[PDB]
Amino acid sequence: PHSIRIEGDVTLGGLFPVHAKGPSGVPCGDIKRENGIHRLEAMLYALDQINSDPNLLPNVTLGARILDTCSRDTYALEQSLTFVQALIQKPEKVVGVIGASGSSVSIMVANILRLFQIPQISYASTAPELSDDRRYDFFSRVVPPDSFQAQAMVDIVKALGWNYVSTLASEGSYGEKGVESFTQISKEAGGLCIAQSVRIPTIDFDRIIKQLLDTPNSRAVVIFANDEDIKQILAAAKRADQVGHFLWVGSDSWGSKINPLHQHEDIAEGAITIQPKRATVEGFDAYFTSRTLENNRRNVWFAEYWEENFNCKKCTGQERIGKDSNYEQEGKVQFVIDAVYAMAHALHHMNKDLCYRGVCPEMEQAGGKKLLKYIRHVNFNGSAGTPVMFNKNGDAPGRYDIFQYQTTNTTNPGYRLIGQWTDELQLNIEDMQW
Amino acid sequence: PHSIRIEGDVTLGGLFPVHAKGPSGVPCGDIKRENGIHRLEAMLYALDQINSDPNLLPNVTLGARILDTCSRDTYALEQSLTFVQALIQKPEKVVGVIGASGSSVSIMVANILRLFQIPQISYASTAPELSDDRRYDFFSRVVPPDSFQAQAMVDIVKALGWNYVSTLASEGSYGEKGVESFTQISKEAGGLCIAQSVRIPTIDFDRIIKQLLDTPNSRAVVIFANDEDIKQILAAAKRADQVGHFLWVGSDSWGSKINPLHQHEDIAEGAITIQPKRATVEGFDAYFTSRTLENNRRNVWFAEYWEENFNCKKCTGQERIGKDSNYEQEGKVQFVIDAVYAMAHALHHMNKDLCYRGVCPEMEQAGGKKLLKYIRHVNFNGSAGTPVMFNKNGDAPGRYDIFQYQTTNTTNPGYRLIGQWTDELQLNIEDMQW
Repeated sequence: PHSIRIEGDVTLGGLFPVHAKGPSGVPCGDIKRENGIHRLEAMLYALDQINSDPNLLPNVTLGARILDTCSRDTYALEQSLTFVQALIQKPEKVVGVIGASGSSVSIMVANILRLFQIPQISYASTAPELSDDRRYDFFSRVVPPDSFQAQAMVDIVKALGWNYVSTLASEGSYGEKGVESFTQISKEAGGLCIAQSVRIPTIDFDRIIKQLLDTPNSRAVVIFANDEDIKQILAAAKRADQVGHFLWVGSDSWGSKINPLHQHEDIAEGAITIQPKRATVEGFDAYFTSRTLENNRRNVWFAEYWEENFNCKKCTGQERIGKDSNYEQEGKVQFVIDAVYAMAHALHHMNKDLCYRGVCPEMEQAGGKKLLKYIRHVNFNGSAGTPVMFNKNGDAPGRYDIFQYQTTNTTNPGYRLIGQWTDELQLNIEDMQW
Repeated sequence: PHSIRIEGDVTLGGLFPVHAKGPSGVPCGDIKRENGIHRLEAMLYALDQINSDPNLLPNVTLGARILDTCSRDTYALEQSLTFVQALIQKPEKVVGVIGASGSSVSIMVANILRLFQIPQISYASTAPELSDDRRYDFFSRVVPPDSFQAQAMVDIVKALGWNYVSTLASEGSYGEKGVESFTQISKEAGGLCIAQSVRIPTIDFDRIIKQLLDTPNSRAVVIFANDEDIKQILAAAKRADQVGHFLWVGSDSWGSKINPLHQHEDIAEGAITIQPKRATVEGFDAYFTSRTLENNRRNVWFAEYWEENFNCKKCTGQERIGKDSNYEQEGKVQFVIDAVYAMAHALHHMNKDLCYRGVCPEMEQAGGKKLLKYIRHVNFNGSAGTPVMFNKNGDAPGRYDIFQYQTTNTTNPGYRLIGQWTDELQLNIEDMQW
């Protein structure tokens, strides 16, 4: 068994990073809970609701064929061939694919499905590259791209009277190409000269702050760093005794997260962050925690996950998920589910239009060319009361929540909502405090 | 059974247009002998010789997995998935693919194999589009592209003092894009103004000559027409009483063929044609004719072919291929075989370099990235004593034989060798006669 297979009149493809990118030679690494098991389980949860929804796809049951990305393009590409296993001879009629976490993977997959006119909806890929609806015409993303985020950041930088900014992107996909967007959006706009562009892959981190203070005029540092990388730049900057000198503008990797802010409260004070308009799905919380080994067979990775989540093998007991006093939930679950809904709403819209009782031959063609024309024109309330739609390029419109960290008053300890970015920039300057 | 499968240590992919492009809805049409069965049988013949060759791949047997293109891109694309059937679980280790007749198909296939780093060698696709070694980096062609042919035609047009030419391309792939090359090669060069560009899909043909005589200054007509289309333009022009007015410059579709020249001897007189340096494989002629229904089981389409070649079902008798007094051989067989050799020579070169006794794990990786680097650096005598190689773009260098039809003397009735096009233009003007 190399996958999860739920049977249904129509089947939805799944690609999740269940396993981390293993070392050189070894294809799959350790299991990754929050990013692979959680997001995975979210789809299963989402499909459950759809299949139980009497108002949506009332006579057409949805199936699942979730597969392991293993955080590798080549791996997910060969893994995607099963979403085409029907085209050669119970046969699976894959109708669309819940696109992968990780753009470099997502592109690799958005290449076979493009050829088989299979439409795809990612939940995590934000690389501005994927917005080329010509190179990737069947791809669409339920998260917005980093370009929107960058324009938002340029908008905030522009509105505070900063024409000398600095960038600091974590070496990798998310970091580099996102900071590039900013660069280009800065070039195209007014030209808020970028002093330095530091690319970070704690001795080295102290050199980063040393290289940044090299341009002491560069007040503001635009950050596109991984979760710990922010924490390790801050600690480096506090060590550099640089409290309230730097003007942090953080990407969505930062957001309203207090974890990179522990002990780093003084230096981080007044940092600006853009978190996508997100909310936590209330129903799904009671679900994931419910899952035992005896009941949750569905998840063909759950015994593997169980041995890791609790660190065990002896492991006899199912009530164990109560042990999470060190480990909490996972964000971006709202998106996964929504992508699954974006598919289910499109299919249901395709049904009342072409069908008969249910799943007619007139639609059956596995022509996602018409379904793509439906996924794109899909505009409904999502799993958290946040609208779900796409532009002509297939990226979801970027609606954000600009936050700023404050410490002064006991009426202000934490992230304050400085403004929003629907597409026009909303930013309050009396509510701001550095 | 949907294919031919010969087992071997290493297996070579095959895609042939066994069946014509059926009507709207119906995927496969009738069988096509010369273009589907012949070319198909050539590969089988070619692989036989390689597998029997003690000097080439001496301990590594080559297998075959030939498949029906059915003259359709979508069809051949889904047909190509078997060349990847190994990547999910006797398993077949496909190493390369003998690329399809028909560029629009060839591109569609050069899209999955590109993704699976499977190298491919076409035998018939000449669309100048495929020379983009970036968009098609694993594709290579044992025939030259039409661009070479076009530059040759411009070279001949340039050397005869013609700055006013006309074009006439058959509506389709081969016709249009080839005539476009000429247009561009004319634009880039000296600018031999094109009067009209007639695209032909015998009342209509007489209108073609009517539209062509509209620019009576346009002495020369550059033709990229299908085999009968030339015959139907000539008959149209003779009816138009236009003997020795037009100056035909014919593409490789014309060549040294007397079939479009029956009764049309007077109008066609002096026409210039470019035939690729080709010769007929002596061994293979005695092979194809040998094939009976009882012996030749190998060919999973041969019973279907047999019922068509002789028009029968009653059909009891194997000695029947003697009935060919109306139907002869098939050209371009030299190319197919050569492509198969181009693969076998590359594999053998890859073996002595990486291997052990035979088919080592150190090469086994099905990484055609290194094999592509071998196919490209392959330079040997082909199946007809005509060198086989590739440029950095993967197209075989264009070596041609410029012919001209003559009728005057009984020492000259037929196509005379006016010159050659290795890359520098060779053209004799005393040997020419209109």
